[PDB]
Amino acid sequence: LRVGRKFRIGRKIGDIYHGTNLISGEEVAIRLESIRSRHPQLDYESRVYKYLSGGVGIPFIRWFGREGEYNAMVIDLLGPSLEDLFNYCHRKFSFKTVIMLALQMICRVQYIHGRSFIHRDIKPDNFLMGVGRRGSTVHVIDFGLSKKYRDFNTHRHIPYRENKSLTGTARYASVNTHLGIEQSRRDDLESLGYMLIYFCKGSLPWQGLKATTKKQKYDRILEKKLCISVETLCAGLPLEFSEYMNYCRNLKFDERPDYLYLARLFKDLSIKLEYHNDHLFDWTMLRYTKAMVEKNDSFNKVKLLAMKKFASHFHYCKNDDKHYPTPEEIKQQTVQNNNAAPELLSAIDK
Ligand SMILES: Nc1ncnc2c1ncn2[C@@H]1O[C@H](COP(=O)(O)OP(=O)(O)O)[C@@H](O)[C@H]1O
Repeated sequence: LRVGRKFRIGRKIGDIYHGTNLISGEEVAIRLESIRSRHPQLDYESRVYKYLSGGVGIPFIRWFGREGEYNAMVIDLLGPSLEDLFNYCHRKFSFKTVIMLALQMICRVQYIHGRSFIHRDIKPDNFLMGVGRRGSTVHVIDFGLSKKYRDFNTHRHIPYRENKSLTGTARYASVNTHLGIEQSRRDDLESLGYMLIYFCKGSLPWQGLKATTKKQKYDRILEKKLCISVETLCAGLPLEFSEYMNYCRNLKFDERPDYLYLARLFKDLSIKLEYHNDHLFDWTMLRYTKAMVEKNDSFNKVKLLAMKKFASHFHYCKNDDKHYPTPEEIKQQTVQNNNAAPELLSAIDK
């Protein structure tokens, strides 16, 4: 079970495994693919990782190639995905966490696009926090569906094309992806927009649909994405979220996104909400509070204490809201958070 010269395959995670550099003892991750795969992808994915190497929050690939009857890829060991953490937090994130996530993910996408690639599978499962002290950094994974959208030298954009079949995940797919249009930079950013809204509101209104065929499900999703107003979609969110969505839906096919303009939506908002970009995420504070306590109902209790102790960090979308709340309206929740409630309030101060 040796890979390259110095890496040993350990337990499954997991065709991805824990691994170990035998010289240094560093824990890594190791992805295997059979050379009898009908649809090889790992060599392509390795090569994209390698071309993207050096960008912030891009997993660093340590080794890749053929080993025995496997293609193998040795890469940084990362932590939980955003979908895992979303579940850990019972499927809603605070505005602060979504903002801090948005700021990092926009930079990740900007970096990838600046290397002439589009990801094409932007979704919560494909962003992981680092392990340990790197838990503060959002990383991007799974480049198997990525694609070069312009020439490396001339920056000549790939041609406008129609009739493409949907790839990959319908829930976060852009409207133009549903319509069969060649994906480009705008579509990565639109998907990231659906994620942000999903994180804030707890769901997207086209989840849980059923149909008689694959195509019919996709089209029922498309109709909701097309026919729902941005106001309904973004109900209860500060205006920045609908402006982000409106911006992505208006980008032309070959158009260079103004990434700084989009980052400024969230950075300017963070300042108005009095959030420091301190990488203190919802899970970080929930996990910490539970640690102190232990010295679904149980979670609700931990959460109540966390939101009391960290009253100015935990502001949530109210899904009954029909309007976009102002920052002052959102910050009223700090007062409510401190107004909640003996031996437990004592332990929390401690
Ligand atoms: N570099 C990495 N370090 C640690 N875990 C990873 C890494 N890359 C992917 N994972 C995790 O390994 C698990 C198995 O991944 P995989 O089965 O390929 O994803 P999926 O089940 O969505 O197809 C996932 O939970 C994913 O978050």
